[PDB]
Amino acid sequence: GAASMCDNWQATIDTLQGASPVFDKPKLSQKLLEKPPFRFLHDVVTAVQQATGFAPGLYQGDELDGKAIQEKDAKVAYLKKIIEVVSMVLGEQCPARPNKIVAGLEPENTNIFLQMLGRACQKGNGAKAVQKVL
Repeated sequence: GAASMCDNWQATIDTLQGASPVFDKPKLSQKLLEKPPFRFLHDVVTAVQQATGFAPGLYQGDELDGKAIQEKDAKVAYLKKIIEVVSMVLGEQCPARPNKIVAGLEPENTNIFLQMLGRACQKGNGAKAVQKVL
């Protein structure tokens, strides 16, 4: 039912690209949200940052450049940052773990992270959380 995490990519799409979209690009789809590649997740975090100003100053240099992030360790570090900032802004432990994400595992938890990202960027810019995480 409505509590199960099955197909919660539908809630992701409604949270980020519903009636009042957080961002327009990239277009979210069931395909991408069921098996989320790192580059797509980088696109979505970047798109939220660009559309709302969320987490100002969190990233710079190669972290800003999706094609520059190729190493598993770098991917994990990038995700760890935004997950901590979202968690701090909301005061909730995000269930998504960076190593699971990078491996393509628990995609329903990756979707919870994305939904939480959506909720956090509408709560505030997270500027102080960023300075705390850094």
